[PDB]
Formats: sequence, structure tokens, C-alpha cells
Amino acid sequence: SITKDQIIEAVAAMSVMDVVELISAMEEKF
Amino acid sequence: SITKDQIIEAVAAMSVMDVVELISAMEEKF
Amino acid sequence: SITKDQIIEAVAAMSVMDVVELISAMEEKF
Amino acid sequence: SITKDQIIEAVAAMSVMDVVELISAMEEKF
Amino acid sequence: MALNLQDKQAIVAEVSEVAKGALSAVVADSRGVTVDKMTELRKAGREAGVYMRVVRNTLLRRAVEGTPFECLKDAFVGPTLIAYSMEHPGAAARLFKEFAKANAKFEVKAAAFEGELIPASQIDRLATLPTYEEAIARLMATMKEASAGKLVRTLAAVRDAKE
Amino acid sequence: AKKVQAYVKLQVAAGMANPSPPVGPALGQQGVNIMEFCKAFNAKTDSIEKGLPIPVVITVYADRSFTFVTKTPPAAVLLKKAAGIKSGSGKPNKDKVGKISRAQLQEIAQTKAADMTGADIEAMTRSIEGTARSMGLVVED
Repeated sequence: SITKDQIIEAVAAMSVMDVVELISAMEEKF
Repeated sequence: SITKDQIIEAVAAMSVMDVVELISAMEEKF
Repeated sequence: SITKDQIIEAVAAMSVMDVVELISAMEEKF
Repeated sequence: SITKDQIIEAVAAMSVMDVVELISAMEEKF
Repeated sequence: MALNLQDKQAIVAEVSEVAKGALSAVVADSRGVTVDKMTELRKAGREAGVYMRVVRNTLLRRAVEGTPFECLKDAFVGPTLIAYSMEHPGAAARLFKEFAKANAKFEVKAAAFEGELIPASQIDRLATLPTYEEAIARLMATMKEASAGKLVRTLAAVRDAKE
Repeated sequence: AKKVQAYVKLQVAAGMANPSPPVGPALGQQGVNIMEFCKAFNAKTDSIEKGLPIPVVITVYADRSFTFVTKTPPAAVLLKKAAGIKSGSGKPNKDKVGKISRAQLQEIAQTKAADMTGADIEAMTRSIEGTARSMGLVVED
């Protein structure tokens, strides 16, 4: 997929969702 | 939109793409 | 030997295939 | 390109060639 | 002992260790113990071997004039006391470390590690080839590329961002 | 290891541990306890076997009992269990009494891998060789 899509989403993706998203993505690998 | 399904389905962002993304996330944040 | 920009541009193999290129670089090991 | 061969041309090779590749790998990406 | 013949023997041998040798380590020994031989040659039990020798040949005009075997810039590598370390077989890998972490246990003196051949140069202690057969270190030198370097920075914010 | 603090080795066999009559008050007088010699020893000793002499370093500073790190037995007393005669030297060089070979004493040399001076597994043989020759035993190589 285009980089700007992943960037737009992972940047916005609200907050209430986002902090429970990217954090979980830090809780999956590494 | 979706979070974990598009993270698991992404798992790609070829390091050209990936690193580029990083840099362009440095064009918005940090 | 020495196929540089190409062996590294092979990163279009994404993340999971990379997990493979790590695994096989060790496995049948500890 | 096939990942298997990409690993085959890496694993059993000689270490200087490896280091020269590592340092130049610290430059291109990241 | 013996004469100039014994000399020539000692030199042609110890500097053959510098001709066909894998690596070289120059170390000044003051307060050098027997527990030193009991260190390098104990590390020779399960790790190293008889593949290693360290003679005190800092007899200089013996061990230096005795290098038509082409060790240059070594006049400067001849000051004071030195214990020559040479490897015929095996990697040049671990030996440098053995002394590096020997002398830091106070273990005599390192001569500040004056440096020796196969760079063929002056004094600095580098990390070049302790790191081989460690290639898991390269497994982590990839840094996962697109993944772990992504979970470092691309996901940095959500934990460091709300402020 | 540094140099010296304390240590002693006096004993007969592990078959009877902490013997009163052979040593007794002489097993040690330091700050080593005669009754307390029967614990930290038999802990490992009874964990492997008995009957072989086991010397050891005795490390004592200021505190109560002592700490001893055991390594290997003597290779001279290994001629009693599997070699030959129950005794020793006897009339050592006046006649050929016992005879061992290259085959035997091999795994005997192999048993101590933390106790030798050698990087050479070929060299560390001829060390124990003499240990077989102290009583005047001829070697068939």
C-alpha cells in the first residue's frame, strides 16, 4: 500500500483507539 | 477504518517504503 | 557475491519473509 | 528474487565480506 | 642457554609466528604473575589451545632485528617490556579479548595495548573480529529493518506523544 | 584466586567420612569445626561415591564455619581399586612388581578435565604416567 495511507491512518486513527492500537502493536512484536 | 487487521495485513512496508515512512513521520511529528 | 543494492532492495520481501531470512540463518539450533 | 538463494549466498560465506556489508548496511537505510 | 644460533632459532621461530600468524598482541608485563599463564592457558583448556604462545621476547634486538619477515613500524612497537602474542591457527578472534579483559582485572599492564600487526599499525584497541561466529549479532544488526526500527520510532509517539 | 588465606588437606578415604581416630582434632584446628566437617562434604560426596581420597582447600575468614571447593582425587591411589595390589610402593625398583599399559589409565586421565595443566590432551597423559610409575610399575605402551 501507499506509505501516505499508513501514515494518515496511524497518525490520525483517533486517540481513544490509537493509544490502544499502536501500543498493542508494541505488545505483539519486540 | 481498521487497526490490527491492516497491521497484520500490512506487515510489509518494504524498508525503502518503511524507512521513507519514518522520515515522513519526521515531517509531521518530532 | 557483492550484489548490493539488489540484495538490499529485495526487502520487498516485507516483514514476515524477513522473519524467515532470520530464522533459516540460525535454525536447527538453540 | 528467491529468498532461499539470498540466504545461501550469505550464511556460509566469509566474515570480512560480511562486515564490509554490515557497515554499508548501516548507511543506506535507517 | 646458547649463542647467536639459539638467538636465530628463537627469532626465526617467534617471527614465523608473525609471518604465518593470524594475529598479534603486544603487552608490557610488570607484576606479571604465573596466574597469567594460568589465565591464557586456562582459556586454552575449553576455548583456546596449544595454537597460542606468548613468549617474552622483548629481548628486542633479537625479536626485532629478527623480522626480515616484514614487520614494519615495529621499532616504535619495541619500547620497554613487551610480551608478544601470536596465533598460527584458528580465528584471530578471541585472543585480543582474552588480554583486553585480562588487564582490566588489573592483571599486570596492557602497555595501553600498543597495537600490533595485521592491520600493520599504531595503538588503538578495536572491536574488529571478536564479533564473528556471533552472526546472531547480524540477525540483530538487520534490526528487523522494516519491523523493529518501526516499533522503535514509527511506534514511539503513542507512548511518548500525548502530552 | 589470590595467594593464601587458609587451607589444609589431610584424610584417608571417602569410604568413611569425617573419621575421629585417624585425624580427629587434627582434621583441623582453625575455625574449622570437627563435627561440622560431616555436612558440606557428604552433601557432594554421597552425591557421587565413596572410597576415594578427597583433598580440598579450606577457605576461612572471620565467619563461623568454613567453605571448601573440591576438585579431584589423587591419581596415585587409583592403583588400589583398579590396577593391582592393595598397597603401594613396597619393594619398588628391586624387581618388576606391577605392570600397567597405555590402554588403562586413559579414561583415568580423562576424568579430570578441570584439573590438569595442559591444553594438549595428548600431553596430559604423560603426567599421570609417572603417577603410575612412583611404585615401580612398568608400562606397556
